[PDB]
Amino acid sequence: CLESGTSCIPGAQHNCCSGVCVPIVTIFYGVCY
Repeated sequence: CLESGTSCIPGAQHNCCSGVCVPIVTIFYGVCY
């Protein structure tokens, strides 16, 4: 899983450990919470 601070794509497969993807740039690019 993508750990806290690892980048994810909101709306896409955000395999974050918390599952939470925080949109940083926009809802198109973010980081795992």
